[PDB]
Amino acid sequence: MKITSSNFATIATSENFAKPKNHREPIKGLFKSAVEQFSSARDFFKNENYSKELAEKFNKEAVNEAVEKLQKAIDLAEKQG
Amino acid sequence: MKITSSNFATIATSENFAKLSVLPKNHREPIKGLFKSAVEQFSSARDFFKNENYSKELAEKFNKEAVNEAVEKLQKAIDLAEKQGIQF
Amino acid sequence: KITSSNFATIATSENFAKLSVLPKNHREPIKGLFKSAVEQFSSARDFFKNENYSKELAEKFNKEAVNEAVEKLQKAIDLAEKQGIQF
Amino acid sequence: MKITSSNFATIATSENFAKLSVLPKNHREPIKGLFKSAVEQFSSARDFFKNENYSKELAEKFNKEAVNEAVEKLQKAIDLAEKQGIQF
Repeated sequence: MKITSSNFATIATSENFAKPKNHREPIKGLFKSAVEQFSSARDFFKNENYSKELAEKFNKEAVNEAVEKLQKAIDLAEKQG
Repeated sequence: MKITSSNFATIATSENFAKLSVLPKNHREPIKGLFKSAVEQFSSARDFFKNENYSKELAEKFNKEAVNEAVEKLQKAIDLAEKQGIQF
Repeated sequence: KITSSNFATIATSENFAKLSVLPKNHREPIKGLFKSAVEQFSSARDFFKNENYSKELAEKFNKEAVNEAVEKLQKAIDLAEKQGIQF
Repeated sequence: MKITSSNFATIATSENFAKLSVLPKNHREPIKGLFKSAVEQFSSARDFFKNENYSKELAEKFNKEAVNEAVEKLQKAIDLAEKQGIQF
């Protein structure tokens, strides 16, 4: 399953999150950390100390990190089923 | 509304969390913190039944006490958001 | 023998704490009576500070609430002593 | 004045409760009532330890949580009295 900024909110779901410890706990933390970073990225547009250009640049770059993380977490869960 | 263990999960959803994002800062941030803390405490409480170092009675006791605390926090989050006009 | 003069000497936190060793059927009733007597005594003079009560009525209420609190404390102490509490 | 569990018994005194009598009428009994309620809640907070029907662990949790609430009550009472000019 590919992961983009646009499908992130429909793959990084509560249903998918609930779906072995040495794979459980890292992948969980990864999935979650992607959730917290994605949400803080969206809040850059609320920061009135950021220019429009800086907030867009930071948003895209942080969102990518949460996307690449979720891509990695899904890929690892899929190698383990 | 009255939060209970039975209706917690129908209310502590990602979509109702996102409803919070329209609020101002001194409201949005504490309400979101309480909401998120409740959700995460409720979820760790589910994990107790998978802890094989817990007896059946200790896991059930722990799960009830943690869910009760999580329910408290969600009730406060909902009450504070509704005072600000949020409709869940 | 409880009187209005010795009430404050006897109705102490220390004496109230002794009641915690009472068995349950006696404990909450005697604790409740002791505490109620203390609240009633302590608040007896409050009508003096209420501008809507004459001072003469305030003094009457003071003495009558005090008298009732003294009887209440006497009952609580007597019942506790019957269960072996030493004051 | 900042109330804590460690200084509660030092501030919640009969001499400080006595200062409340010079309070104006609409503030006096409300603030005295909060003050007395805090003192009662603090003072009885350890009652569950003497109660054979409560686990010692539950009694300790109830002790701390009753104390924390009593501290907040007293703090409110002191703050409201100070706003009316009471010097403790």
